[PDB]
Amino acid sequence: PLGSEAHLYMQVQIVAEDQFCGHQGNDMYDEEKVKYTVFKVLKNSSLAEFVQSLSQTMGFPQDQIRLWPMQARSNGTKRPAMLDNEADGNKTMIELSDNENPWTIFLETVDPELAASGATLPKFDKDHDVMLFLKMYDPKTRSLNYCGHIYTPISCKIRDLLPVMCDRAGFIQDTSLILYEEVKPNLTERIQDYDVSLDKALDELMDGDIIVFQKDDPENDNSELPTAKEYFRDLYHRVDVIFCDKTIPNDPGFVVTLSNRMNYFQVAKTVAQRLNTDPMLLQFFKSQGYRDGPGNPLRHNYEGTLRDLLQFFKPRQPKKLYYQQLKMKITDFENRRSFKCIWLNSQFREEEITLYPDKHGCVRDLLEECKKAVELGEKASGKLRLLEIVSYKIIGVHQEDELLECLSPATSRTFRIEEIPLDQVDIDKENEMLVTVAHFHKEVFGTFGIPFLLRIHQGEHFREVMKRIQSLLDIQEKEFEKFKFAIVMMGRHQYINEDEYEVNLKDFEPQPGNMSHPRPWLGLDHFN
Amino acid sequence: GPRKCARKTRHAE
Repeated sequence: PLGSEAHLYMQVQIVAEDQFCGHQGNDMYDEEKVKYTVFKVLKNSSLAEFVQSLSQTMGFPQDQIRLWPMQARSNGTKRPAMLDNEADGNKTMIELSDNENPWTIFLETVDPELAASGATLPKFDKDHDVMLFLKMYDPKTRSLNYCGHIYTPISCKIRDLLPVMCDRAGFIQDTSLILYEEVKPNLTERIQDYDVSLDKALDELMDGDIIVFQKDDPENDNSELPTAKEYFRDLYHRVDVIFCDKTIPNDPGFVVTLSNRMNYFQVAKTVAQRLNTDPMLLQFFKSQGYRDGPGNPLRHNYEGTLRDLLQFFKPRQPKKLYYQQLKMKITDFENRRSFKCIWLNSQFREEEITLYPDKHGCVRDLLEECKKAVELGEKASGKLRLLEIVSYKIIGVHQEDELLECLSPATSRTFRIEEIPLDQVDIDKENEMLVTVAHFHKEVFGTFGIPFLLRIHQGEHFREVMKRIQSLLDIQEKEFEKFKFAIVMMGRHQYINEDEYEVNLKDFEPQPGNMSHPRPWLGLDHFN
Repeated sequence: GPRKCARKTRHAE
């Protein structure tokens, strides 16, 4: 509901220097936080009109204020601009603004407690002087402190501005400084020579140009952002990211402020700090694209950037990454192999165990991982072995040299760890041997039960072999009498004379010289 | 003597 003459008016927004104090961004203020004094003025009204009106409105003499229209430039900045108050004073408000509606103007005034003390709006020769803005960067707090503005002749040399900078910043005089120009977002160029004049020092010298300076100090290197150049590259690339714990359901998460240019290490460090913990103790997850939730694990050595990780979020969603806190160190967690096998205890019973040696490890390592975990029996050896079983037969015993990479548990029950009995520890090598024993009953492919290694002795006779089997095999004499005992090789078997046959060691050795092929074995014929 | 620039010519977008 505009009404008749609304089109002859324009909004003029006046901003006072106190609005610049506290700003951490580029230029002088954040457009979304700035507080304006607003005027509704005739477009065709004059400059002297607005100036006088403003003087009386604001409680300052007209002689004592200066107007610097705010100018939005193609280089990505909005800066205060020069206005000759007299020369242009009879041009119109809409003219002077180049049809910007609203029009923002920086209004310079005097303190005025300093104005009670006599001070005045300074000399400004629009041809030979320049107004500069001064910002001090403190690397310890990583912040910008607004140091106000100066007037200086153009021909004055940078070195001559150092004491004013030191003063406005609370620095003891003759403190060495690094000066930068803030040209635009993501461009802050160090001023290399202090002994040249302002036209040479600054890129393209204008009123409203910004100088950012800092103490030149070795403690600056302790900061995450040691120079203003770095500080501004950081702020230019800042992005807020919600992190959620994957393990904890439904968790809303916490917001962390990061930079798109950060690598794995940097991100880890920041998130690890907000959780009070080692970054090496975290694992992170990529994104699933359009679905919310955790994607694939992010390797500790990831080469990309946070921008690469965040690239799949659409224009407006919350950017969200999932992590998991780790009981252990991530380079170890990644290389950790989960080896599932059977522990066989002193009671001749099977427990399922999962051990985690290093995947580059060997059998000796897996064994001691298991020995750390279990109670051994009674008197016994305190020495362990690893058997490989397929179809309830032992296909072989494994030596500790063997790399773990040489095994593939095609089945969860393929591998068995067991404590070596005392009679078998160091066997008398000439007159006795170990044989694998398995249960079968119709055929020798008919295998079942728990298989085992048995010691047999040369010239020894079978009945006390049957007794040795007895003591271990848990059960009593009746259908242990069902048992008929065989010697098996490959295809076929034959059943030992249950008496009398006296053990001849190698009715059980393979063809002499042949190791690789599976040995003869002792079969047990019974059902279940 | 030395003078200011009139307009900003570098680093446009």
